[PDB]
Amino acid sequence: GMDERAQAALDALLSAKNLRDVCPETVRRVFMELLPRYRKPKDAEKAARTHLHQITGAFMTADAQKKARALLARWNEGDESALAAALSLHASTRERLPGADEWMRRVSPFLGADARVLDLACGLNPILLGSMGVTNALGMDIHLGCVRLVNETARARGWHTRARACDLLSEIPAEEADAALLMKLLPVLEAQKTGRAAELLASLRAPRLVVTFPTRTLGGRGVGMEKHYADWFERILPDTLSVRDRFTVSDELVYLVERT
Amino acid sequence: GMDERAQAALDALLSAKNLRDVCPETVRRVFMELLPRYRKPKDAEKAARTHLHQITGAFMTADAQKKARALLARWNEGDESALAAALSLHASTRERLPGADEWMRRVSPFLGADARVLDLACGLNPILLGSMGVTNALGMDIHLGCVRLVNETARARGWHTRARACDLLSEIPAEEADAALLMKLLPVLEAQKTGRAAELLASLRAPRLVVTFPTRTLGGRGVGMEKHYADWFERILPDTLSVRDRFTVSDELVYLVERT
Ligand SMILES: Nc1ncnc2c1ncn2[C@@H]1O[C@H](CSCC[C@H](N)C(=O)O)[C@@H](O)[C@H]1O
Ligand SMILES: Nc1ncnc2c1ncn2[C@@H]1O[C@H](CSCC[C@H](N)C(=O)O)[C@@H](O)[C@H]1O
Repeated sequence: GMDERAQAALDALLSAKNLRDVCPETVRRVFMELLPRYRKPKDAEKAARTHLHQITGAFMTADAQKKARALLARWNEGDESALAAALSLHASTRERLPGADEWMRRVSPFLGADARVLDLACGLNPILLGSMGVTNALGMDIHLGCVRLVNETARARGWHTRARACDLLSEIPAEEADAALLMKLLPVLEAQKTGRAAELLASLRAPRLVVTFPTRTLGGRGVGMEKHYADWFERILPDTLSVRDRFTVSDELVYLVERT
Repeated sequence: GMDERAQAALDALLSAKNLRDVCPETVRRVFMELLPRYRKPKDAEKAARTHLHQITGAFMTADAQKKARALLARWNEGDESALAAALSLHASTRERLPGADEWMRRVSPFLGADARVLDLACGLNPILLGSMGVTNALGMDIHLGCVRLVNETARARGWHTRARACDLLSEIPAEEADAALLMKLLPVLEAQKTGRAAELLASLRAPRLVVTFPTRTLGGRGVGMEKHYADWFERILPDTLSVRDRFTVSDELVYLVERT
């Protein structure tokens, strides 16, 4: 069985306001992976909180989610167009908003007309996509707040797009699709389990993949993250896959990848 | 002069709740660096918001700051010891809490007894330090919320420690000290201006430096960030400085650096 003081620490994690919208099985998995590394379960709890913030919490806060909820409601009015204002509330979509036009111009012909699109670790990106005519996507994420907002917005707009819970460390999505998006995802997945990026890429049942990385440059060249991600990606990419194209849009390094 | 629509976009940034505690000169500098790269000043505004979130906002939210305020008040009662609970509210200090004992055991003999310590881009770290007997530090940061909390806590505890506003892209701190801490700082500084890390290290007026990097590992080895930071650091380190020691504590790669 489980130690009682360990369960109290896990309980503090599971009842935390900040984690209320993370998949509980993910919270538990992270904590149990860390629990054998600290003598004090309260130290495992702090370590799990940090881990969970790094992999999902930092992109969107708890009350910015209710704020995003109310903004997207004003967008379906068709007056406000605070659609930009809502998508600005998740760190990964706000990063993409200023280059979104360039991004769709350069990526959408790869996806194909009316493609069935899987958006893996989707955050709020399926709302951005859907606004730009890509309305047949299936998002998935461990952040049930993201999932909920996507489904609500899609049903209100008449999109076929939907989202569902998914922890990519314990599930390789089995859906069929024309394309899958792995945007700003592989580094944080590989941080959670060595080899997991290559295992995911080799097993997805979509012939075209869009894989992207953040270039954490902000006017200076930084420590060279873009080249480091590129080298790593080219080294782990399964031999069954081939890069069709590479380019950088608004501090996002984008790869168009084809199944050979 | 400045374009009026550009100033309206800057004004939206300067009046934003999320930025209310960032140094205004820093907000303006970031926006003016980006303003010549977008045709629409509202796109420069979104880009500046993203930049500013990456360099300072993501570590601590706006209301977690009032929460930290109320927790630290209960700690000076000497009953609650929610000191751990407050320091858990800034991402960089919560990362360090579980290894803090190991961290002080391994770093403090380098600082020296009753050292005068500069804490550059200090976040809430001077409160963590001060609790552990390092009570003569001068923190500095662009986050005036951090600065305010540090000064309030220090005066209530009787510490000599203080903090002040400082933008490390436009100022090389001129203070004299026994040691300076550059913790989880050089990558984000170098992302803002190429060469700025080496210029800062070569000009600080302290004979001992503690320089640290996040190892963004979470159970998997990720893309190899630790080795990448190590290689970069060894390449940019000014020849007037020498690494005395290196070790990793709680996903922080730590260098003890001596002026030769
Ligand atoms: N193990 C995991 N399984 C599923 N999603 C995960 C995950 N680890 C992190 N995530 C999700 O990965 C996302 C990283 S931010 C990238 C979001 C989106 N692809 C975009 O580019 O806009 C977060 O939404 C987080 O919830
Ligand atoms: N140009 C700049 N000048 C001063 N501080 C900066 C800065 N860019 C980012 N920062 C600060 O750098 C910090 C990075 S988080 C690291 C905080 C602290 N050293 C610790 O390890 O706990 C944030 O507090 C942010 O406010």
